[PDB]
Amino acid sequence: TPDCVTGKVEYTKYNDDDTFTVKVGDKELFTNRWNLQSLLLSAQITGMTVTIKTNACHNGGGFSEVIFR
Amino acid sequence: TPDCVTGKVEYTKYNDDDTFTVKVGDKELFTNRWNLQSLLLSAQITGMTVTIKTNACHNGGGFSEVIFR
Amino acid sequence: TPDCVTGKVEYTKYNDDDTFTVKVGDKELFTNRWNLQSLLLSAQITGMTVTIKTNACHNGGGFSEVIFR
Amino acid sequence: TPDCVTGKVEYTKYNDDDTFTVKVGDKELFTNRWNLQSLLLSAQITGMTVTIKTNACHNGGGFSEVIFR
Amino acid sequence: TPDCVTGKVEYTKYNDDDTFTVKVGDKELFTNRWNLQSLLLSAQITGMTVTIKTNACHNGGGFSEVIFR
Amino acid sequence: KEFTLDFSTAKTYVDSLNVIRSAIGTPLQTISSGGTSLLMIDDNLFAVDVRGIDPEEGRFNNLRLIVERNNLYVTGFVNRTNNVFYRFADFSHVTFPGTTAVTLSGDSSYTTLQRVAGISRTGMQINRHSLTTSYLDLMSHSGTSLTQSVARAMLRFVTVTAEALRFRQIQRGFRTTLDSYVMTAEDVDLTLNWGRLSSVLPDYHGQDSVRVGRISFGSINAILGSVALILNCFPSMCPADGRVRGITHNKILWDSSTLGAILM
Repeated sequence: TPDCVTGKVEYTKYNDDDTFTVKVGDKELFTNRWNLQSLLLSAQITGMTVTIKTNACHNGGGFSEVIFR
Repeated sequence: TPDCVTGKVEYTKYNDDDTFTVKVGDKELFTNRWNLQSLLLSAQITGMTVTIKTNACHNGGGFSEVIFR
Repeated sequence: TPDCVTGKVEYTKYNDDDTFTVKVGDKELFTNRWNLQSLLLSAQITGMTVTIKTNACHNGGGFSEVIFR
Repeated sequence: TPDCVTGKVEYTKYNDDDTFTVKVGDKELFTNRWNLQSLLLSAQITGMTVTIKTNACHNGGGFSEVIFR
Repeated sequence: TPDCVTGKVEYTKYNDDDTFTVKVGDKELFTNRWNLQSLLLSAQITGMTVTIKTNACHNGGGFSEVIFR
Repeated sequence: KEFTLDFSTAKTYVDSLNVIRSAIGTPLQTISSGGTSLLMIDDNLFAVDVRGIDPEEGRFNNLRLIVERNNLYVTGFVNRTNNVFYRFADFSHVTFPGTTAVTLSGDSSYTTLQRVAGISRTGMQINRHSLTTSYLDLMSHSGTSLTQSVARAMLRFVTVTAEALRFRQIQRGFRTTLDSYVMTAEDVDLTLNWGRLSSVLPDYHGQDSVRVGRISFGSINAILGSVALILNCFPSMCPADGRVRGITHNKILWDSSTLGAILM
């Protein structure tokens, strides 16, 4: 999957429907994998840089694979 | 859902009925999603500012959406 | 449920019957709610002050409600 | 159960078989309890001293009781 | 299972099929266990040194067993 | 308002580095061993005159890096031959007496500098040679753009000047070449952890150990052999209010941010 945004996690949102929304960079992406939830808050809590990789590279696109550096 | 309250986490409460209660601001809402319990306490511990979203925007009001900032 | 003990966790103990003991104040109660296990170890590690609201407020008591401050 | 070893967790092995060894003291002891392994990796990760009580107190020994300081 | 690579974790990456990738040493190896996902994510966050035993000690190798030192 | 950095010897160098820390920051008797103390910094700018890349000759002397006191930001480099100060795009309004200003097309973040120079700090090598080389590409830069050549050279000087200024561990490993340094990953983690260490360290009260993120100190002496100078808590480099606080448990001091992340 191609690279979408790389950066620090601006804010994370836990949705009504049980999907997780992230803002890393200028994109606001989401995922329905219950596993990225706390991996993604951890990342944000500690200020890691995360690359999110996706074909839906735009506000509302969803994601499955991230790199945590 | 609309925003209800926003602020740092005053204290969290594990209840008898297995729900979790958060006091963000002057409001004291609660939730019935298990995944939130961990998220909410790390948010409390570390000092993030969370924004709760619900129409039960009142004391004893329930909630399922959160913004961790 | 009335308040019953308040303070910072002294020691936590996982027992042979899979229940989790907490010594807060001079009380030494226990609980059998799996989710409380983790959370309490975290409150203990971070030095939070907890209030345990129980009716069986005495050594050997059983609890279910906690307020994390 | 007599306390058997006391100290920090020198190391853990997460095996294939889902058995789980820990080395505290001069002993490599295992446990299969529900959640106990998890609670023990946080004790390792953050540096807690723990005491494992047991009568099978010797390498290869099993344990189900553990105090967390 | 023979040792394959001991060292700190450089990056991790959560793939689409749901397996977690860890890079330690000069190898990138992966795993299907959903529990490691997070202990690996924490080893990375705290600079821990870990050994990875696997019979598939090459890039892309899978592993199931870890020892956190 | 201008200190020197004499790269003649490993002594001339450390001796100068000491001159600047002693000059811009006061100690903390709370953190002290063997008569070394942790110094905490305490706004403005000041020049640092680079000098001694080939002591025999004494030729390479018109480099001067402008530095910002409170955060040790390297706002850019002055060209004593023509007095043009080239500032990074994030310091487009910074100015230094006695110079004209010309704004570079890139900002100072490592993210960018590493992007442009096309190199990663982890593993970066540095010796007398590269530093000489690195001085020439800067000296010969005329223009607006932040090119790959100014990029690679600023990665290097920002490293032996501000990184080494802040960290006793990077000066020590680098000092040697002067009498080829490879910047380890361990040295990189440290640079990334300057602001959380600075929020915690003051809480040091005699705990067995200190852990901030991917960094741990086993004793006071380990805190000293690595960290020389800290922030006092031009955007700030400190983390915000109420957030990062050291939390002590079992004689271990932690930064609340890292414990919050590992406990869920």
